Amino acid sequence: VPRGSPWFGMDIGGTLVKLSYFEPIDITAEEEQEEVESLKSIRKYLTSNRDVHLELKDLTLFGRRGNLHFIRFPTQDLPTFIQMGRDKNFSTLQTVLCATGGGAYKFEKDFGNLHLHKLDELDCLVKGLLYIDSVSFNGQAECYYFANASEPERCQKMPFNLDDPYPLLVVNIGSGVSILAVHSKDNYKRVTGTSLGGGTFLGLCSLLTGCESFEEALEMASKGDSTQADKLVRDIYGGDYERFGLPGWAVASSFGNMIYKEKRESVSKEDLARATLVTITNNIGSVARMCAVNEKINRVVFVGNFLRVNTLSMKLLAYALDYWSKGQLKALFLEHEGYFGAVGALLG
Amino acid sequence: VPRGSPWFGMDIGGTLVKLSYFEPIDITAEEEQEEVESLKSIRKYLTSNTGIRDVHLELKDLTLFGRRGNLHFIRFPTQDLPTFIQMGRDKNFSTLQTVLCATGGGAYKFEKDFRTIGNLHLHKLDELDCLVKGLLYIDSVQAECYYFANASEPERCQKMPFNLDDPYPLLVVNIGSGVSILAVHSKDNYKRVTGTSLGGGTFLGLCSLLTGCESFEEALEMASKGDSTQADKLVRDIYGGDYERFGLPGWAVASSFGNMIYKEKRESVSKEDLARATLVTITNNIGSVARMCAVNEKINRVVFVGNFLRVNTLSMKLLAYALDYWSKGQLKALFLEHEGYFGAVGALLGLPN
Repeated sequence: VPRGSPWFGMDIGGTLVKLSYFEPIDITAEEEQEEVESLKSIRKYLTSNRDVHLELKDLTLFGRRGNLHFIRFPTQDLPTFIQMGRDKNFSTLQTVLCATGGGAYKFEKDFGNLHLHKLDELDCLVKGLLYIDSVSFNGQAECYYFANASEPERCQKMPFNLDDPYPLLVVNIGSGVSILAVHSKDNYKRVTGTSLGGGTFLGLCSLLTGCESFEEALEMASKGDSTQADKLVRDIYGGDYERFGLPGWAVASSFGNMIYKEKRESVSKEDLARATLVTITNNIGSVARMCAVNEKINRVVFVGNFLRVNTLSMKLLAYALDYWSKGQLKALFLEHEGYFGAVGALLG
Repeated sequence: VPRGSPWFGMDIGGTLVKLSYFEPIDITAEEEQEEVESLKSIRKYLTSNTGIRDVHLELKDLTLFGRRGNLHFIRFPTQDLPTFIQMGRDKNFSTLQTVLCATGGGAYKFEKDFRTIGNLHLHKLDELDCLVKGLLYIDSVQAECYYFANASEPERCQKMPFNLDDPYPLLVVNIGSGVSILAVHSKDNYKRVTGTSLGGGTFLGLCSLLTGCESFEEALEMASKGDSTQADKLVRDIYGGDYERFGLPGWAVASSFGNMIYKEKRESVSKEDLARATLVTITNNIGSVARMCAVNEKINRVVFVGNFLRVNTLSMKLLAYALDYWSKGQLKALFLEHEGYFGAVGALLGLPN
């Protein structure tokens, strides 16, 4: 049972803070009632620029019934959150501030007197992810996948039952990629990873197209055709590679056609961006598949800041895993992605 | 045993032809003695503009199909291929009387071109099948196989002979524009287990877009002079040192080209640095795929071949480093001296019998 109150957990990023807080519903003390009213006021102010729809209602946490809320706000407003806490007499924002995230340390610097208790991102991620999945999404599906993944322009989002997720392979895609094998609530480890993640995508896009943000890079990619920069098996064999059954549409060499000056001249920014995304997603799908095989795990879930913009990346990842596993593995995703670190921090 | 004589095999590429031919040592017939003198004249003509390098590749006094002889290796422009065919015919080679069993991406265009000036059936052989047959034969007959000692330090690692007498099982990583990984269990039992599209063509393609270079040789030259850490984001850039919790050295790459998301970094990064980053990204990834395939296939002998390894020792050393890293010192990357001629040798072994 957490000492002070109210109960919340935060994931301080370089730009945004992800905060999860618990709203108790069985209240008998006037002081707790206004504590709940203060939290609502705080939420409304901080979010004054979907998350509301992620609210988990009437769940039992630490023996008490309540609603779990999720909000995100600029790290620029974190000092305000802290002061609101002290002004509204929150004992949890008194002692020391617990939190995860990369902007955590940076923040404690800019910030008066305050002692930060830094928690590990991957540890918080795992704990929170497992917890949310255990309490379900208000009885509905917290986990989903894309049926007919082999057809990205036609696949459909469908729920997936992850009752007993164990064992589980968690592929975390941020600037880079960490892959965790989760055997139980307390048994898991980072089995491997790849340096070809979201940072490589944006990094290469910025140099090849001049884009200025992750949002812009993805937008270009959605409009491009990767097969204009990539050399396909068909470009080599004039169709499928019969001998080893490689289909003609399979990518033979990423950016392979960019070795010809002429091809480089006509290739569009949007094409290079989509080719960059396809190279990254197909490679991640391969690493995940081989790791799943080696770990003997058949449930692969993808999380990370890289999946927070468009569903395009998720669909290409589904397409990739389906391809490398010859349809045996399905790429899984979670509705509360982005808030697991926060939830993990709250549990701790 | 092959039907015709003399025995040779060719790998026909877009611009050059790789040819391997057998020079028998125990001759009793005058006609064969003449075939041997004819081969030497043909070699001299075709190689008169790598020439000295190929000559040094000659394998002396080995045994092929029961006979003692020398295996020769030459390369010559595909433009002179018709002359080679005519020379053989004029010199009475029976191996060129009706069918030619060759491999190589340019084999078909040759069938098209030559069809208009001669009667010779082309029987196309698969590159990968030739690669494996040749590789297994050359390894069977100094040190043909080598690795780099102290591979964890590319700047000081040293090329050392590696005895590969027990070839099976064997994981063959073929790196061309793309990557094919073959698991070889015995002389006639192997299969393509997987691959990656991030190969040689990816390095050249990206390099040409990022640095403006016009060739593989230039791209690799730029890469040799650059520092990838100027473009890549290391684990230290994020944690200000090592990532204790999960034991990730501060020098490990966290995100390839990950520092290029900042204008400040893009302003100061050099073309040489971007080229090296491109090479590092590709070699580290291939090392990872290979190691995972090795573990899953339960094979601890990983050989790297392919045209991507012909213009530089830098790529070989980087792959050795990558495989050493991913296997935490348990696997050593292997290479072969006759690398570029396996396809041609495989074709020779595939002569009609």
